[PDB]
Amino acid sequence: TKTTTAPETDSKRTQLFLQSVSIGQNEIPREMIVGCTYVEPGELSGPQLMLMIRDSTAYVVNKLGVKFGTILTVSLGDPEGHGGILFSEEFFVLKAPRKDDTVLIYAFSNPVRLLKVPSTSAQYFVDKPPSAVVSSLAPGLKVNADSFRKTSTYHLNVGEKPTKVLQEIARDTGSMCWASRGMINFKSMEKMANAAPSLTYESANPNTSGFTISQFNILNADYEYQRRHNYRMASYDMTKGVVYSGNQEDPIKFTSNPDPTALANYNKFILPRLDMLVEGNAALTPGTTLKIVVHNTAGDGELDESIPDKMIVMSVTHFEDRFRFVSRAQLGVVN
Amino acid sequence: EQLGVRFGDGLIGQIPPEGSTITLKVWCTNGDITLVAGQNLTPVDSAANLANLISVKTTTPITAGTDA
Amino acid sequence: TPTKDSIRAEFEELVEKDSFWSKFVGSQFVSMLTLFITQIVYRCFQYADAALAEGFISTATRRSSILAAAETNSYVGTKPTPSSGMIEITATSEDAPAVIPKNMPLISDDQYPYMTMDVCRLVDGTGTVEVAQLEIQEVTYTVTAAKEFLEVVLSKALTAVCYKLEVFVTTDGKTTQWSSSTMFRLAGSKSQVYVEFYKPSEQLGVRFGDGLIGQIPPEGSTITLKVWCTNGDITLVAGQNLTPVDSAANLANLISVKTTTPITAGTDAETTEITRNRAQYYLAYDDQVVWGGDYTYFLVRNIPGLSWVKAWGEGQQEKLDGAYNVQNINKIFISGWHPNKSQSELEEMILAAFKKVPNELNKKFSYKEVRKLPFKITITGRISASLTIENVTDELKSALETKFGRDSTFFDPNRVGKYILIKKKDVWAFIETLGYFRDFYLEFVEWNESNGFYDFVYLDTENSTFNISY
Amino acid sequence: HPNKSQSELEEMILAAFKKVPNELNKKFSYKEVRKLPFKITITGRISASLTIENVTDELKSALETKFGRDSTFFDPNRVGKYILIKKKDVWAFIETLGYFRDFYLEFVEWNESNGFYDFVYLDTENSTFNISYE
Amino acid sequence: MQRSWFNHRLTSAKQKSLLYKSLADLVQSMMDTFVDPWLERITNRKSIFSMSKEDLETRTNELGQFFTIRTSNSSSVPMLLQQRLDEIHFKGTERPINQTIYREFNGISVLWDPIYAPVDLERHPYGTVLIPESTLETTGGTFGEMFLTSRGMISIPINDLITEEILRKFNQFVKPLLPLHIVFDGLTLY
Amino acid sequence: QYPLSRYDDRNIADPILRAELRKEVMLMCESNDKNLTIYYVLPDEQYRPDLLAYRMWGIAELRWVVTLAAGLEDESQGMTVGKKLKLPPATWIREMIRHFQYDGQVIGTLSI
Repeated sequence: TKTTTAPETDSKRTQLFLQSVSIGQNEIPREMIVGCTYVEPGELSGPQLMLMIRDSTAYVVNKLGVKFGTILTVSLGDPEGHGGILFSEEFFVLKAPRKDDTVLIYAFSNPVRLLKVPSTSAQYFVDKPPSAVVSSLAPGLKVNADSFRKTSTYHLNVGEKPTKVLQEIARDTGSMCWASRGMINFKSMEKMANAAPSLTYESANPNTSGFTISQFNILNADYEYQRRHNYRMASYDMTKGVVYSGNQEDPIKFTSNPDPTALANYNKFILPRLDMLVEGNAALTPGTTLKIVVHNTAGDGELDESIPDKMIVMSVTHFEDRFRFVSRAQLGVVN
Repeated sequence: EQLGVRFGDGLIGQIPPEGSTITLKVWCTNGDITLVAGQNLTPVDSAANLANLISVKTTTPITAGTDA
Repeated sequence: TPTKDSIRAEFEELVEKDSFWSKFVGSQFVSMLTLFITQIVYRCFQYADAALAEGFISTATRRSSILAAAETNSYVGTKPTPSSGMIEITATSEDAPAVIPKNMPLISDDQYPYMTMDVCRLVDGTGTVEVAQLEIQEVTYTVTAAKEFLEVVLSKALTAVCYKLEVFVTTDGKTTQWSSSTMFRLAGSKSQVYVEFYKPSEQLGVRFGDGLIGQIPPEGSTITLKVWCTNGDITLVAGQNLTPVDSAANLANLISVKTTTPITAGTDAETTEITRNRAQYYLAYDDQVVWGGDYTYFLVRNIPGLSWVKAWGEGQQEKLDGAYNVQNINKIFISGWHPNKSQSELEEMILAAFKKVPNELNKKFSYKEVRKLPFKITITGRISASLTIENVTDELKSALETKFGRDSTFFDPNRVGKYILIKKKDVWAFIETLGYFRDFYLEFVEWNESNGFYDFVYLDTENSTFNISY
Repeated sequence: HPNKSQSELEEMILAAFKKVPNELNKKFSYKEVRKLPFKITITGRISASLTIENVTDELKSALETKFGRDSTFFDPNRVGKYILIKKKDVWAFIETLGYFRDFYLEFVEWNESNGFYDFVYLDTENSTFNISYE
Repeated sequence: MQRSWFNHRLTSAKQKSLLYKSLADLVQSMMDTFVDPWLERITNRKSIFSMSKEDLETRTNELGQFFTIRTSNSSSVPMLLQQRLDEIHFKGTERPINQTIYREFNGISVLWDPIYAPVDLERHPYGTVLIPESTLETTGGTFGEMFLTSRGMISIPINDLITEEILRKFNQFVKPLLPLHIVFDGLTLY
Repeated sequence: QYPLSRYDDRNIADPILRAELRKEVMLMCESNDKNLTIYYVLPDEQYRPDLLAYRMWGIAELRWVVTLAAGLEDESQGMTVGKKLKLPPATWIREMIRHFQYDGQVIGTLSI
């Protein structure tokens, strides 16, 4: 049995991003952790974590026994900084080498780790709505969905991860997936283009009422990502013949599912445009829409028109060292 | 090309009172589409009946569309 | 009962009465302050009214308030019961099959659990045995010190799927069961008892007694809680394969196939409104059954799916049928209706249920068969002609059938034990509430007055004739 | 009009129409209303908790407010429409009130009215109510 | 709230300005007029003897769905509620009957009398000779042994005072408290 | 958008479900742990729990804890000058608000 206990009163200290780390009901002293890297991706690759812990006395691996299968209780938040959010999650340890009186811990989120396990036996869902499939595959997450229309058939073979079927569902429905902070998310691509922004990020403006960007990267390679999606889909249906979908002046490519709705959404994605580095905002999660204003720092203060007004967040990386808390994001536009 | 609704003044109308929600309900239709015959129509949203039922086009085609 | 207008008028009067505000400042500074203050005051008044309304149990609008009020008047709702059925095929495939196993765990095609209630036959060609949805799982709690009540609370998920709960206490190598009690009514200083309760959050707990009115669980002892878990309402039609789990050694040896009756007797927990009514009546019920409605309350709680029940004593029967009779003394008469069970089966169930009734002494129970009266109506009306006649007729027929039918819930609007009769005004109101008819008239045919004890008057929709025009 | 005679109403309507320019080759004419009141008789039980006299007084006041000569039933909104009282309305309104466990309405002097110039309304005072304890 | 709370929470400089102090008093007066009574009603529902009359009506309506009560019969409504809720525990005994009769009828003291019937049934039919307890020892009927019947009949003293009204009040109000296996037959007056 | 501070008990939207958090906080404020601080009500803090909250923790949104620990229902009634209060650190209450805000389960709930 597992008992839910109250937090202890001996933890009087407040930190920047990483608040406390515990193994069961025992606490690793926080001053011993010198690194932290938390990554929230924009697809079903799950949140990741990496901790660098200074261990000169041989205590973390020797006496605590940290190896494959150790469950960490990590409290992450920022109740005083730019974004006052606070949450708790559980992580599953994959490996932890020890070098130079230091230990590097590689961890994966437990609810997604359970989704990244190869299947011992095959499961087939015949003529089931997508909601039942999602609930049966991942019965531990809350479902946030708005783009489920029809019913279809899905197959999960032996040795395949359950994440493959979820990604196939996303492709067939035309939505964006990411599992973070106890939820699994399906959000349509057509409705994302018409969403109002929530935050404002400005550059070269010191009288701004929003936040500030310190470094940013402009990507002009839009063909690099559109090259793979420039095809005309075709497939065989036993009662209709050959079914086409897409443009008329592109090369042909064959798939297997002869479903017009699934064929229509086969070529939808998000095109990355910009990478930026800010001063540690913990409210930045994938799916967020921001307003970006960039001024030039020489010549005559001309605005840069090559950066669109509204952008969507795709990937977020938070990083804390022993002195500073930083965030990095990748922004994109719906095709 | 935008369509709007204008509520009245205090004297010649009732101003929508503060703290109220106005709902606009629109019936959307494409202008001039024709589907001939024998084509299949599949339920959506209420999709639980798709496995249960079969719906196909027959008898009169749809040809009464009109544009602006 | 203030409105925005009253607030604004009162504020204007207050401002005009003031010596400084009325004289020194005028007509520009004041106007917007008036609107701001009136809006804020109206919002505050609305919030206070909502809180006051939610204060009491009868007027509550959220489930949590009702649950708290129910916890005050100690009340635990009925728990979901497993669906049951029959498996008649267990023919083996190879040799040396399980001759007579019992309580074998099963999974059926949906990752849902089943188990067999009784031992099977030796299965010469085939063997038949009944299954339910029950699954077993336990949780344990050690005692570090005597806390004088030692309440133990289960998790939300475990309480969601819960059918029974058994308590075992182990001290120095001997384990025993502890019986439940209604509060602490007659036990003290050595009894092994406990009280169940429901938290405002959906959690079920067990509370051990005090030193004087119970025995504290001694230090250095382990308490085990055994939960019988079932999902509420599922049905398996027929022919599906049930594969053993854990005892999976028999899967290659044995073939179990779902046959004959489906698993179809599932039941879910109460809704909010039924809890609201039953928690209110539990105050008068206590645990004694002296009054008339107590028997019906007890029967309805014990038996699921029951529609209505009426109980009458010797005086009512002596006024009704026979002037005087010695046998009538200390006799209780019961009448009821079950949609899915015959009258003989209900007779079998009710008497067996009454075996465990409280306050049972010098009492004899009898059952009287119900009599049915069909009832009928005729309607003449006019539609606005925007809707077709046939659709209106079909919709009205279906609505009348579900509202006033034999299997309708009108006779017991809430599951509290009561008998409610059909009156003429009810039909007149119900048909109007739909709003199909601009003007309509009703005529009643083959209608009889009910005794209130064993007369049953449903409505027959098929025979009734509807005259519709315009 | 609730509080003025028919001839005064004729004068006001004619003057109001006269002020605005008139149509070509059309003349107005006025028809005086005809009053056809109806009455009801109620028999029912009200349980021992309530008092008979209070129930009768509240019933009379509510019925007069709902169906009456000065009632607003005929145009609940001041858009110009004539709405006629029907039998189902009385049953429904009496049912919505929670006094009676059972009642059996009867209509006396009921008439069928054209929507044009016939007035049908309820006279509460003359109506008789029979209320007895359960 | 109190007479000068919202005014007193101003800075010492702002309290000496006329308009600010007047505005604070106006806001406090408005809130006291429209909001405060409902909050005071909310906080005063803990004890039965401290609630206002509307909440007492609400509680009596809650209690009235299962019993037949009229609050004007007894002298005090809190006494009615508290005593009915207390005697719910004494279901089936003589205490609820006796105390309800004393409470709701201005102080009439009553005692319950059971009825006895002859054991000889083939010569005396069951319902032809019924004798109350007070007249049991002083009678000459049934010429034999007796037993207890599930019947009872009330006895009332004349000085402590009409029969018809007492009856009606009993059938409407107090009979619902009786068990369903007990039969009540008329009144006794001495 | 207008968010709420992480120290506000209003983070739980139902006034009845906040009873668990309030009960836990009040039960702690009457215990005798080693991490408790002793604070007397100064003569100028009779009607102002915000001043006490600012002087003790440095956060002004924790005035509901001060109101709760004194045994009052509104802020309009004055506290008794010279009443001894014991107050826990801010991190504990903050995680306690988060606990009932998210987990909500009661401390000691047995799970499988």
